This record gives sequence, structure tokens and C-alpha cells, in this order.
Amino acid sequence: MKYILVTGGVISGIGKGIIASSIGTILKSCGLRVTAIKIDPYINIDAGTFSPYEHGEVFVLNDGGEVDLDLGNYERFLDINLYKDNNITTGKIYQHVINKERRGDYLGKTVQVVPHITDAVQEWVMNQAKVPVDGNKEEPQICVIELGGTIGDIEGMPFVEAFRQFQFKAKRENFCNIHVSLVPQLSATGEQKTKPTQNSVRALRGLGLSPDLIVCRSSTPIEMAVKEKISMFCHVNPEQVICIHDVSSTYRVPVLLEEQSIVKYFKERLHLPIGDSASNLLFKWRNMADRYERLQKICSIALVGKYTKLRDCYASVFKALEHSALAINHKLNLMYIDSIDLEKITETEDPVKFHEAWQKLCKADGILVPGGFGIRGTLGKLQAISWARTKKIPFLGVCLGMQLAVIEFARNCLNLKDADSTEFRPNAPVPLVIDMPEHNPGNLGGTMRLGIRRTVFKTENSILRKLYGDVPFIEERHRHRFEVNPNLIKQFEQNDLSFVGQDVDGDRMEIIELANHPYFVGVQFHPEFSSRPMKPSPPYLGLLLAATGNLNAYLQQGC
Amino acid sequence: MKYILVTGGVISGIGKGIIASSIGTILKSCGLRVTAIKIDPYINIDAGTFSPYEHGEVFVLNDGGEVDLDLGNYERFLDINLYKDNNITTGKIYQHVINKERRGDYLGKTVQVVPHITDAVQEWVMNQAKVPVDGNKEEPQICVIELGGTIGDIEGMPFVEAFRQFQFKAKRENFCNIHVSLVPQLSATGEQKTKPTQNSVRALRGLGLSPDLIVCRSSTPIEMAVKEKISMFCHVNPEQVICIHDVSSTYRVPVLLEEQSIVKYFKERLHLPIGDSASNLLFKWRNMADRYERLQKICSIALVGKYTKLRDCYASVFKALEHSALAINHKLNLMYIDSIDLEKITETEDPVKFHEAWQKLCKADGILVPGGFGIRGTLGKLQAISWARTKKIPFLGVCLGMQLAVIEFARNCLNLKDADSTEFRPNAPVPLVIDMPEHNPGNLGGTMRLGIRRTVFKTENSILRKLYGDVPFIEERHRHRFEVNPNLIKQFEQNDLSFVGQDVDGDRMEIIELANHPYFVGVQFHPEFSSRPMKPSPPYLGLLLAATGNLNAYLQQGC
Amino acid sequence: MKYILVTGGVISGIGKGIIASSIGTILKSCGLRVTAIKIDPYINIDAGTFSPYEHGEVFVLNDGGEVDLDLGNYERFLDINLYKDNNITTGKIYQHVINKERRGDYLGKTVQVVPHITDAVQEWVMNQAKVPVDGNKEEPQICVIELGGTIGDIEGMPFVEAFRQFQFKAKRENFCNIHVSLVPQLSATGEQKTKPTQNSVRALRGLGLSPDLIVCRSSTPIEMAVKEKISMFCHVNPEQVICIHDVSSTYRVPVLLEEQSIVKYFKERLHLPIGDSASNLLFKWRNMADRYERLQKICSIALVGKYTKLRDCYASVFKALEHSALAINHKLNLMYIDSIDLEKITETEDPVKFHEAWQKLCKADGILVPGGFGIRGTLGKLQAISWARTKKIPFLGVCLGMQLAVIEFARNCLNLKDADSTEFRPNAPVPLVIDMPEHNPGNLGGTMRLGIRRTVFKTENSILRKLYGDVPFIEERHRHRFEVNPNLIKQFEQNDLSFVGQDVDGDRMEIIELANHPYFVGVQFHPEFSSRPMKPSPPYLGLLLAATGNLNAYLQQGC
Ligand SMILES: Nc1ncnc2c1ncn2[C@@H]1O[C@H](COP(=O)(O)OP(=O)(O)OP(=O)(O)O)[C@@H](O)[C@H]1O
Ligand SMILES: Nc1ncnc2c1ncn2[C@@H]1O[C@H](COP(=O)(O)OP(=O)(O)OP(=O)(O)O)[C@@H](O)[C@H]1O
Ligand SMILES: Nc1ncnc2c1ncn2[C@@H]1O[C@H](COP(=O)(O)OP(=O)(O)OP(=O)(O)O)[C@@H](O)[C@H]1O
Ligand SMILES: O=c1ccn([C@@H]2O[C@H](COP(=O)(O)OP(=O)(O)OP(=O)(O)O)[C@@H](O)[C@H]2O)c(=O)[nH]1
Ligand SMILES: O=c1ccn([C@@H]2O[C@H](COP(=O)(O)OP(=O)(O)OP(=O)(O)O)[C@@H](O)[C@H]2O)c(=O)[nH]1
Ligand SMILES: O=c1ccn([C@@H]2O[C@H](COP(=O)(O)OP(=O)(O)OP(=O)(O)O)[C@@H](O)[C@H]2O)c(=O)[nH]1
Repeated sequence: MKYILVTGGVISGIGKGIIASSIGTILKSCGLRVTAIKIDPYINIDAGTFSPYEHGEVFVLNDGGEVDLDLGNYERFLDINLYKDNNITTGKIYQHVINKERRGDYLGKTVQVVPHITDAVQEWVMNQAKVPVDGNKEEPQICVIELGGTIGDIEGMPFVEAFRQFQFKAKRENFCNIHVSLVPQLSATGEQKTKPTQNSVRALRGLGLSPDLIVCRSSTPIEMAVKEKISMFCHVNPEQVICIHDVSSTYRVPVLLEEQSIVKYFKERLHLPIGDSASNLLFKWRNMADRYERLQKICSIALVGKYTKLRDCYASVFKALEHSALAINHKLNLMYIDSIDLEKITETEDPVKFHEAWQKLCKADGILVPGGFGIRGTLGKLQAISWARTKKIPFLGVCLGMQLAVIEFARNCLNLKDADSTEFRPNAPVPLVIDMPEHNPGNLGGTMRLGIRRTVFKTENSILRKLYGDVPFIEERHRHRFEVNPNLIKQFEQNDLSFVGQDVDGDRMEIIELANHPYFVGVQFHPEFSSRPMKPSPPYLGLLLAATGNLNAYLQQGC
Repeated sequence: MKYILVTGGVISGIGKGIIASSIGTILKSCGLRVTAIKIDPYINIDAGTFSPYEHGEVFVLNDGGEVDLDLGNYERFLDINLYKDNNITTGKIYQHVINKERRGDYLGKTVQVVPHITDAVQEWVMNQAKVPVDGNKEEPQICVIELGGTIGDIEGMPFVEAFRQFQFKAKRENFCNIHVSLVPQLSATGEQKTKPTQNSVRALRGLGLSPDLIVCRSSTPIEMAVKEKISMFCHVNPEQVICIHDVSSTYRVPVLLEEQSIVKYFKERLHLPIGDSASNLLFKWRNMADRYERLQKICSIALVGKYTKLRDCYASVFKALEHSALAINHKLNLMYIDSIDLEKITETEDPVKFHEAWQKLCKADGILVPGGFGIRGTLGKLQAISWARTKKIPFLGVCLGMQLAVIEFARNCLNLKDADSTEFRPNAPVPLVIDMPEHNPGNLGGTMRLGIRRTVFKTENSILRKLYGDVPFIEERHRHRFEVNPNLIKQFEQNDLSFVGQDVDGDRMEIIELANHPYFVGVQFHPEFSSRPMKPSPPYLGLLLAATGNLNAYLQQGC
Repeated sequence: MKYILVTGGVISGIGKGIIASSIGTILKSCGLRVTAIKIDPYINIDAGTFSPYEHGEVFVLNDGGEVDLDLGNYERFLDINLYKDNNITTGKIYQHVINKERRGDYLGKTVQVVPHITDAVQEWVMNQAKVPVDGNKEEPQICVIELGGTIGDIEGMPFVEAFRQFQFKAKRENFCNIHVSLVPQLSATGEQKTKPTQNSVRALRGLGLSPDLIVCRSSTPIEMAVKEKISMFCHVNPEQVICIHDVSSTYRVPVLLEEQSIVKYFKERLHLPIGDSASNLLFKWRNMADRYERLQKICSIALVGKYTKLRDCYASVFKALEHSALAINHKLNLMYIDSIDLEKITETEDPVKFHEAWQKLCKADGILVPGGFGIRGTLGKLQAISWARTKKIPFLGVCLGMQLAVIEFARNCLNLKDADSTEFRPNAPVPLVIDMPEHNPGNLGGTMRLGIRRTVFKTENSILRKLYGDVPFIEERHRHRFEVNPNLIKQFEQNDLSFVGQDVDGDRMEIIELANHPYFVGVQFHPEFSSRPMKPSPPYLGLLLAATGNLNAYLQQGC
């Protein structure tokens, strides 16, 4: 099978996944079945126990994933839905190997990093490329492999040697190599240097891998004097240096590689079956490049998270939002509001950060309350829903807001201020939200609810049901532990806030809507992990429709 | 002797010399005698045969230097004038060693890179620190050593091993180590990475040198989360991480190190004699920081060079100009004008680049024609002086303009269009500018005129004589081969353009002034290499005085 | 042209030249024209100023060589005589490059180690392979390139990068790579390790060269478990691991590579024109393997040198001696005798080292006095010739003995004890040996006599003339400064010791013979540098013939 191994340049946050997916999604437009394998040097297995401020938010797979992210980017760009066993971490390999030397399966031979780890790496990447990953039941023909991390450090040492042996066991027509480096320029002056790319190549070539292409991502487009120096010093012909500058939206990244002629390259390098057309599909990639230049009324949410500045804790939501903004031809203005900045305590001690949050939340044409944990933010977010409740600005609750909207509603309408979730204080006189993890055969003890779960819409008066297409059940994914008590439904069996969804059996509800409001939805499932640039997320699409008021206008068409 | 060895971070053009001079010129304000030794890994000996577009302009020393530059920066910041034997290049060492193994002075032993080169390096740096360099006849006490180049490449291999052996032969109280790295951030996003600094340390520590300080120069000032990661990963305490952002003028660079408390550091590290005052001299460094923020009428030259965009071919002039702009409280607006863009040929084929040059030269309140060679630019620059001649905008000719102004004047006034310099065409019917290199005892053949040369002012009616202080002779330096024929003076023994200067004997003139003009000077010597931020260059100071019209107002004071 | 680049393993003294010549001299038996280029990382140019105890004796070429040695080994094994410009040292390159940047031939561009040195290396190796080197006037087809030194150190850094760029500029069919490593075993125990070969490969592959073959030279022949580990860890198939153990004579080294089938390898790798016969010439390499096992009367010299233990100061003579011992079917017993151990002074202070020298010199069936310099040994060697003079044991004087034999003869027969050479004391009342270097046009001052020089035999009664084949002139090479005065011949115009040779003009004599003696020869030329395993050196061949007494028996055949 043809394999493409991208790597890393000087710094980690270049845009590794934006290149590996782009050369993947060009080849998906070529008519090739694609997989993706992300090699990760971080020891930690099963990323789900991260605080999301170090790396980013989780992604969630079908079979129970808690996989990093970058993995999410591949899923969103390629139409692929994945499995959890191609997030191949260093802790995944060692737990696969330390659990074999107690079995004795290496026949008493002492196992060392070479070859008995690097044999287990080049068996892992053979099997995950072999399994189909898309709607067809058929093995693919390429496999874009992302060696994450940087290169030269101690973490990346068992892996580049694992692929050095792999160039020999594979054929040279079956292997490729991309190197995505940085040419940093100092705005302080004006020249543009090529030295960081030279030392990053001789750390790659010094470990026994040679770049086919070399991709120099920087701030500005680079001059032909720079393409000459990288061609002469890094010992590759000038047809393999591909510039990519900092573009405004990531949809320019696939069509910018079309101009630099990488499509016909892998015809000659990899010897893959291709004939040439318009080198991507003209209707669905060059179109939405022009949608992002020519824009309109800057509108359509404020966001209440619980973090400081856009570390990608919420980058997996912002790519889902501008999917919907791609549909309604609006520029989107994502503005973070810290839930600390809505507390009583900040106004007492600092009004510069507090009054700064309200200013944006009162002018907000839409709120969004995504998921979170812990006591931070929760007491601040309790006022944000009720502000949206009375003054009727639409919002969506995701995995925490659905908990918090049912808390505030009994406090306001039913005057039951004593009620709260059992997340925080177990001494609950009215335990309105109870813990109940899935007690399944094959799952011992308390196991977090995870994976694809069917949930059926009960009754017709849902604005969500018309958005998915009036199908009875939807198929979504979530990672949360807590539910409103089905006994505690008795408290709200008459109001305007009634529960809509039910799963296969019916022991939880997962979905709320409110009558006397434009658009009041709160869901337990994360509706971000199926959002694609072609069809947006159906809760998020209506949420921007409610912000522009065209939500009734979308259902005038129907039909 | 206490030695400070700065190095290099990721890319070459960080600001190595701006840090090594700054920690030098803090210690000069401490009351310590300073030298400077710049280690250069480039094989080429005696930089003077450079095209000035690869590296920059030359510097010229007293004894006959053709030394790079960075060396010039030390000279200008420290009051030091240097010798040519501390520009210690790789070609200087090998020519010092290959000329010893024919002598047999290694006693028949085969010489290899270690130790017999690295012995010759640590004897070179011992001797150049030992020689006095300033007005006192006394050995200094520190020696700021600049290991130029970057680190990790093949050129820098004989030198870091040369200083690894040097930490043992010296005492730990006598040695220091600075590392000036880059933390590149991508404006494309917003985070700030620390990885390039980590790999640059483990290439330095992997060659056997440990940083005392670590200096992270970048675009923006960096947050305490970045100072924590560099302290924890690069294994130095957080008192040795010093931030320096891209500041507007280089005079902030000494006073910004004062805020980060590096003055008291070397009291504890190097054990040098110091008591504390205001940590620099309050009148002459923090004052001119405020001169550059608060500014005035944006005026005071256009420049006609012969190059494209400000590669530092003329950075050794621009630092001399804003010395004078530091004196007259004016912002300076250096605008390059290519001499190609004044030719007849560009207007025929492209008026976008041609008309763009004139636009700036007609609004120019002052022209400047610095030195150059070859047929490029010369035919273009012939119109620039005559444009300044008739319409009377002041300019200065430096080492080529003095040739070109005497050419145009016989063509215009004396109608001798046949005359030209013997630089370009030897078939000269009127050879107005003749070749005559110095034929000296000890100098065989044609040797370029070079070094400090006395030149005496003949007569009183010079506007230059009042600027230097009415001394009879001035002491300047130049590197040029050509002179107007002393026989050809007969052509101009009556006009308004008469020759002013004479050297010790009188076989050349070196200096012109024109009567019916505000300020018309052309000099063979380079008046850039003595310009300091305290007293500017005396031709360049009057040139900005003529631009603002206060040139008469400067001599109203006198006295 | 097909190029083979051998390298180095862990330690320097493996046997680099014994492998590179052997794969050369197999291909010479294949019917291919061969050159040789030895890359040397030692800075010193023109090895001739060595003390011969660091590296070894010199070799002397035709055009004036003072080249190391290993070069001598190629000459002796291949029938090739060389030029001095393929001893390409590091000091040869830099003196070729520092003498070009004063010319300006790099067009003002700053030259660095990459590429402008490595361009000059891959132009040097192109030209020396291009020039013919053998009796034909035709370019060869292979070029065995010896990258001397080891690999990984600082000296070998400009060269392995110089050949990494060379694999791309050449074609993969035109390039090869040998790696000659050590597998050290400890007699202390018994196992045999493969670790030093693994780390030596990943320092070679880490610099961008891959071994075609891998040659493991050690003490014992190695087991198939060792060939499996080197095949699996060093990532080459088990057909390219070639064992070679410590063999008794170096003539087994070509025929041992025949058994391991490297002849058919380069047919497949290099794509060179070959058909197969007996894979070497059966009459002249496998024959003299059996000559060295089956041997005879252990006889046939003691040697008086001036050194301690057989550092190869005299290895260029011992290979010439066992050429003659290959002809007379005798085992040779080379025993060193220090000339210190024949002095008066050692017997006074130590008789353990003194009496140990005489014991071997009185039982000596032949003496040999090779070349040397300085006051050490000279006063000791004066008794060794007179011991050979009276008691009539044959010897040969080489470049110093010819001086010393003419000194002792006037002291003994003519009773002129006052006479001595002008090498040591210039106050000579009878200056019997005078200095006269060649004063040639194109050679300024005192230049050492060097290169091929014709010398004609005057008269018939020479035992040397019958050995060369009664040709009038012979063609030999030497490096010496001193001659007997042609005026001082008047002292010996009647004795039994008369001068035999004369060059083209006749101002020196170069050759002595004595009548009343079996074999008394002393020559100024070095007769070691033409000795080949087929025909021995004609003075050295008769010297072993005089030791066995068959010297008359050789001339009974004639004819
Ligand atoms: N072409 C681009 N131009 C500007 N910004 C980009 C581009 N590609 C990606 N980015 C932004 O930079 C960040 C880094 O990109 P990406 O997540 O693909 O790298 P990654 O290798 O997956 O990260 P990690 O190494 O943490 O897994 C992303 O959050 C994205 O928003
Ligand atoms: N603190 C600073 N902020 C912004 N720009 C700077 C600073 N210091 C220096 N520069 C600019 O960047 C350039 C590089 O500085 P400098 O010449 O000191 O480096 P260098 O090591 O001497 O260069 P080279 O390695 O070529 O000798 C200079 O031309 C200068 O104008
Ligand atoms: N196959 C062999 N077995 C045993 N000894 C050998 C063998 N080949 C060479 N030697 C001996 O070991 C010494 C080293 O061999 P050789 O001179 O070929 O190495 P070299 O690389 O030329 O040395 P240098 O690196 O100093 O030039 C020689 O003096 C020779 O006598
Ligand atoms: O996609 C990736 C790739 C790599 N990594 C992991 O990040 C590490 C490299 O991390 P960085 O290079 O980003 O540096 P750092 O985390 O130490 O500090 P910052 O610069 O982020 O402020 C690697 O050790 C790798 O395990 C990720 O977390 N995500
Ligand atoms: O002050 C210095 C320092 C170093 N150098 C020399 O510059 C080389 C490093 O040069 P660079 O790191 O700047 O890269 P480059 O010249 O190959 O191409 P650009 O990035 O400039 O476009 C080093 O090999 C060193 O010899 C200088 O010229 N001046
Ligand atoms: O054939 C050669 C090869 C290499 N060399 C030169 O020898 C050096 C390697 O020398 P060694 O590896 O032999 O170590 P050393 O000389 O320092 O000390 P000993 O082990 O000999 O006792 C290299 O730096 C190279 O320049 C030779 O002299 N002759």
C-alpha cells in the first residue's frame, strides 16, 4: 500500500494536520480510498483524562474514542469516521508490549527498543491501513501517516528508527515522505532566513529518512531566492519546494497546493492510478474559498466557555460553527466570555474584566454553552442561561448546559432553589441531576457513557426534528456521566420546558426544548464531531439561523 | 581575564552583536576596560573582496582592515577602535597553521583539528584580549567574545570544541556563556512556542558548553508561562531568562537589559569589581531612548544607492545618519532610490519603477551618494548630482560621488563631455580620474589605499573646517583606488568648485566644495566609521543641518 | 566512472589499505584499469616533514612526492605509479581554496565548508580519476577511493558530507561504499561482540552514506550467529557480510575475498563489464599464499634501524624484503637492532639492552642500514659497517649508509679520522660529505633532491649491473640533501672501494661497491619504492642471495 509519512519541522504548532489532511483530501478528490494514522510520542494513553488546556479538547470516536484531536481534523476533512486503535501512542505500544512479555510470546528473548518495539510499530501501521475505514467494505490504497510531535527529541527516537526500517521492508514506490518546516522571519527586521529548515533536515536525514517534498510554511509568501537556497542546501530539486503562507481560512490550504502542482507529483513518485481533471472538485473546494473572502453582516454568536484566550479547547467547536456560517453566507464573530467574568466575585474586585464580559453578552445575538467539568465556571454560568431565558436570545447547551438549563428552570419557575446537580455537592436535598454510568456486561463498575448511541425523537413539536430531516432517531456521540433523575421528571410534567428525545430503552432524555422562546435547545450529546464543510451540524445550523432570524425562513421551504 | 562568550540561537540574524555589545557597553558604563573578538566560521579571509549584497558593507580599521561589520557595531558602541587581527576567521587560522607546518614548528607531529587548531584558537583569543585597544596603555579586564555564525553546522565544529577545552584551561570565575535564541511565534495563529530554544540548547550542551544566561529575542514581550517552560526544560533558574522584544531603535537594547537585572548578575557570576549606581550612565543612554519616541518633522534625506531592498549594504551609513538625527531632534526618513531607476533605459521599458524613483528625488530635501564599484549604477548616478547641482539641494559624495561630481562639473561648465574616470574605459581621450595606488616600501605592486590617513585643510573657506573644529588636519579612513589627475587640476583652477584638502605631501585632494550652493561636499574618505551616538560624523551632521536649513544657525553659535 | 569509497570502522589501524587495494587488485585481475585516491583528514600538507614515528616512513613519488604511505601500499600492489596530487589532504584543499578567494574567483560570495569546500573535493576526485595513471594513455574505469581516518570525529566532518552530495551528482550504478569495521573480542573471556560495528554504522548512516558491503576484520574467524546479528541490526542482507581474520601474510587478503564471492557482487552492484574465470590469476596470487605456509631455513638479515619496536617506520622496507624472500623460498627473520644499543654509552650504564643488540648482530647473516637523520643513531652506526667490513657479512646502505660507509673507509684505510659529513658539525677540517641541493630553474634556494632520476652505471665490474639486467642506466627515486665532495674523490682513486654510478651529468656518484668482500653496496637512492611481489628490488634481491650464498649461483644461470 502507498504510504505518505509527514513529519514535523522546527516547532510543533506548524500545521501538520492541515497539510497531511490536504494531501489526503486532494487524493480523496482523485478517487482514492484514504486512511489516516497519527503517531503520537506522548506517553499518556487515552487522552480523555487531559485537562483541555494543555493540548486541546478531546475528540470522540464511534467505538469509544477519547483521542486527541488532530485526529478530529482528519475525520472532518475526509468523510472518514475512524477507530480508536490508530491513535497509536507511545503508551499504546508499551502496554501492547509489556502485556506480551508476561505471555512469553517473544520466546524468552530479551526485548529492546530496536527491533522489538519497531517491529510492533510496523505491524500496527500495517494493520490499521489494512482495515477499511469508510462506507465501503474494501481495503484502501493510500494511508496518510502523521508522525506527530517534532523531531530530534527523546520522545521521537523510537519512531523515526521504526520508519527507517520500514523503507526497506516496503518498496520505494510504496513510500513517501513530507517535511513541513518553518522559515521564521522577524517582523523586527525584514529578511527571511532558511537556517531552521537546514538543521531540521539534517536531523531527519541524520536519522535515515529523506524528504520527497519539502513544505515551508511561514507568514509571508516567499521569494525565488529562498526557493533557490532551500533547493541547493537541502539537496532536493526546486519542483519539490512548496510555499504556503498564513491564509485566513483553512479551505485555501487544499486549493493552494493545487497551484503548486503536487497532484501530478505523486503520479510520478508513488506510481498511483490517476488521470487528471480539475485537480480538485471545482464545486466544493474553490467555491468555499470565495465564500470566505466575500462576506456580509458580522453577527451570530457570543460564546461562554471557561478559559482565557483561544488555546484550542474550543477549536473543535469553532470549526463546526463556521461550517454553518459557510451555509448562511455570514462572517462569524466568535468572542470568548469567561464564566469567571460573569461571577459576583469579579465585580467586587475587578470591574475591568467583569463589565467587559457583560458588554459582549448583552449585545450577543446568540449564546453558546459548551461542555466542561468542575466547580470553575459552573456558578458563573447559572446566570447566563436565565439571561437568555427571559430576554429570549437563542442558545445551545452542549453536555453541561443541558444539565444547567434544567437546574435553573426548576429554580425559576418551580421556585425550587434547593435543587442542584450531584456533580458537585452530594448532600443534595433535591438531587435533580443524578449519577448513573452504564452498567453493562463487559464493563465493570462505573464506566463513562461513550460512543455512538441511538436516540429517538418522541413527539413532533421539535425544531430539531425538521433539521435532521424528520427521521425518528439520530445517531450521535458523547462523554458524560450525569443525568436528570427520571423520578424528578414529575416536577416538570406540565411546563413549557419538556423533554423530547429518548434512546432505545428510555431511561434518559438527552434533549430539551422550550416553547415560549425562539430557539432553546440543550443536548447531552456533543453535536460537533459529525460537522463537515458540506453539511453543517443540524443543531448548530439552526442556531445561526435563529441568530439571523431566518429559522422560520428555513422551514418555509421544507418541504 | 574574565571572558564572555555569546553564541547563536536558531537563525543567524537574531541580534548577536546587539546583545554582545550591550553587555559590553553596560560593563563599559560599569568602569571596565573592554575588548571584542568576533569568531567567524566563514572560510574567506579578509572580507574586502565581498560583493556587499551577501553579507553587508565592509568595515575599515586603522591598520588596514576590511573586516566584516558586526565588528563595526562594536567600534561604534564602545569608543574602541580595533585591530585587524581580532577578526579571527577560519581562513585566518588555517593560513596561520598551514604556514607553520612548512616551518616544521610542530616538531614533525601530524596536526589535526583537535588540538592543534584549537590550541591555535585559544592562543589567538589570549593574545587579542591581552593587547590594549583603547586610549589607555593598559590591559583590559573583560573580553566580550562573539562566536558568530549559528551552531550545529559543519563550519562551527572547530570552534565550540575550541572553547570546550578553554573552560578547563581557564577558571570558572573567568568564563561566562550567553545564548541568544529565537522563540518564533506565528502571527498566523497566536501561541508562542519554546521548542526551537530547547533543541538549540541541547546542541550547545551536547558540544560541552553550558549557558549562564539565556536570552530569548522575539517579536512580542513574552508571558511568565514561557519563562517557566524555558526555566524548567533548559535547566536554568528563572533569574537567567531575559526577554527582549523587537524595539524600534537599538538604544532601547542597552536600557532594556537594565530592567532585567543583568548588571548584578556578573558581580555574582564573574566576580568582577563593581559597586552599583544608576546601572548605566543616566545622561547618555536613557536620554536618547526618549529622543526616539518623541519626534518631529519627518524630513532630511533621500538616498541613491545601487541596491534593491535594505539588505545591509548601507546599514553602516544609516546608523551614522540617525546619529545626526539624534542631534537635531528630527525623525529621519531613509528612502532608497536605485540608480537603475534613474537611467534612460528603465523609463523606456518600465515607468512604474522609474517614475517611482524621481517622485522621491524631486521631493528630496537632501541626496546622499555613497560608495560603490562597477558599471552598474554609475551611468544612472551622473544625472543625480547635476539635478542637485542646478536646483541646489544639498548632498554628500562618499568615495564615488567625489569622483562623479568632478566628472559632471567639467562636462557641464567646461563643456568637456569627453572626460570620464579611468575606472571603466581605459580609452579615455580626457582621462580626468586616473589610477594611482600607493607604491610604498613594504607594499609591492598596486595596493589599495587603506587605513588612517592624515589630510590637512588648505584654506579657510570650508564649511567642513568649522564642523571638525577648525583643526588643520583630520584623520579618516578609506578604501579606494582612483584619483583625479593633479595635472587635470589645470582645467578647474578658476571655477566655484575648488579642491580643499591635502594630505601630508599633496599628491591628491580628497575633498571638494562648491561656492554657489548651500552645501556641496564630496569626499574620498568614508566618514561613517568614526560616527558615534554622542558626536555624529562631522560631514553628516552638517548635511542634516543643511536639510533643515539650520546650517547657518549652527555657526551663529560658533564660537 | 565507477567509484568505490571505503571508509573506516572503529579504530584507525584496521587494515583499510589492505582491503581497498585488495578489492582494487581483484578488479585489476578482472581486466579493469584502476586508480587510487586517498582522502586524508590530517591538516598537515606534504607529509615529508614528519618524524617517522608518528605515522610511518615516507613514500616518494615520481614528480616529487613525500606522500604518507598507505599510498605506497597501493603502488606496490597494483603496478600503478602515482602522482602527488591524489594525496588529497585537508591542508591541500584549504591551500587550494584560500589561494582562490584572494583571486576573487568565487565572485565575491562568502565561501563556507558546505558547499564551496565540498565542491572543491568533488572536483578534485573527478580530475584525479580522470587522469591516466598506468602505462596506457587512457582513462580508467574504476577508482578505489580511500576515505582515510576514522569517522565521527571533527576532522572527518568536511569529507563525509562531501561524498553525501556526491551520491546525488553521480549515478547509483556509479557509486559503491565499503565499511571496514572491527568486532573486538576479549581473549579475557571468549564471546564476540557486535556492538562496535552497530554504532559505527549509525555514525555513517547518520551522515548520509549507506554501506554496500560490510567487512568485519577481527582476530578469529567469526560464527554464523555473528553474521546473523550484523545482517539484522545493520540492515544489510547476509550476502554482504564478509569475514576476514588476522592472517599471517597479506597475500591471503586478496584470495580470502575470492572465497566470500565479492567478485560477482560488483557485477550486480556497479554494473561493470566482466566475465568470470578463476576469480584471480591462479599463477600469481594463490601460488604465493602457499609459498608463505611452506617455508625453509629461517635466516637472511638483522636490521640496524634507529627505533624501538616495529612502529611502521620501517614497514616500507619489510614488505620489500619479503618480496625477495618470496623469490628464494626462505622465511625471513627481521630483527631490529637499535643503534643506541651499539653505542659506548649504553654498555656503561645498561648491558641488558646493549649486549642484547650485539648477540643478534654477530649471528647476523646480513646487515641492513636504512635511511635516517639527526645525531641519534649516527655515532652508533659507525661501528656496524666496520664490523661488516672486516668480518665480511654483506649489507646494503640506503641513503645514510652510503654516506656512512664512505666515512668509515677513509677513517680505516686512509687513517683520516678527522673526516666526517657536514650533516652534523660544520667545523669540518676534512669535509668529506658536502651539502649541495639542486639549484634548478624553477626551484629557488636549497631544494631537496627528489623524484625519479636517471643514474648510469659507468663500468662493468658491478654486481648490481647484472641484477638489473646489464642496462646502462637505472631509474630510481630518493630524498636526501648530501653528497660526497667530487673534489674528495682524489682520496680514494686507488682503493678497493670505488664509485660506480653516475647520473646524466656526473656531479655525484650515488653508488659504491667494495672488491674484497662478498657483497658491499651502498646507495643514495631508496630501492624500496619499486619493489613488487612479482619482481623484487634488485639490490635487495642480491642481498638475500648473498645471505644464502647463492649470489654466485644466481649468475651461473645468467645468461
Ligand atoms: N494553513 C494554516 N494557516 C494558518 N493556521 C493554521 C493552518 N493550518 C492549521 N492552522 C491552525 O494552527 C493549529 C495547528 O494545526 P494542527 O492542529 O493541524 O496541527 P497538529 O500537528 O494537528 O497539532 P498537534 O501537534 O497539537 O496535534 C490549528 O489549531 C489550526 O487552527
Ligand atoms: N534588538 C534589536 N531589535 C531589532 N533589530 C535589531 C536588534 N539588534 C539588531 N537588529 C538588526 O538586525 C540585524 C542583525 O544584527 P547584528 O548585525 O548585530 O547581528 P550579527 O550577528 O552582527 O550579524 P552577522 O551574523 O551577519 O554578523 C542588524 O542589521 C540590526 O539592524
Ligand atoms: N589483513 C591484515 N591482517 C593483519 N595485518 C594487516 C592486514 N592488513 C594490514 N595489516 C597491517 O596493519 C597495518 C595497517 O594497515 P594499513 O597500513 O593498510 O592501514 P592504513 O589505513 O593504510 O593506515 P593509516 O590509516 O595509518 O594510513 C599495516 O602496517 C599492515 O602491516
Ligand atoms: O499534535 C501533537 C504533537 C505533539 N504533541 C506533544 O507535544 C510535545 C511537544 O510540545 P511542544 O513542542 O509544543 O513544546 P511544549 O509542549 O513543551 O511547550 P509549548 O511550546 O507547547 O508551550 C511532544 O512531546 C509531543 O508529545 C502534542 O501534544 N500534540
Ligand atoms: O555575522 C555573521 C555570522 C555568520 N555568517 C555566515 O553566515 C552563514 C550562516 O548563514 P545563514 O544562517 O544566514 O543562512 P545562508 O547564508 O546560507 O542563507 P540566508 O539565510 O542568509 O538567506 C555562516 O556559515 C556563517 O559563515 C556571516 O556571514 N555573518
Ligand atoms: O592512514 C591514516 C589515517 C588517519 N590518520 C590520522 O590519524 C588520526 C587518527 O589517529 P588514531 O585513530 O590512530 O588515534 P591517535 O593518533 O590520536 O593515537 P594512537 O591511537 O595512534 O596511538 C586521524 O586524525 C587522522 O588524521 C593517519 O595518520 N593515517
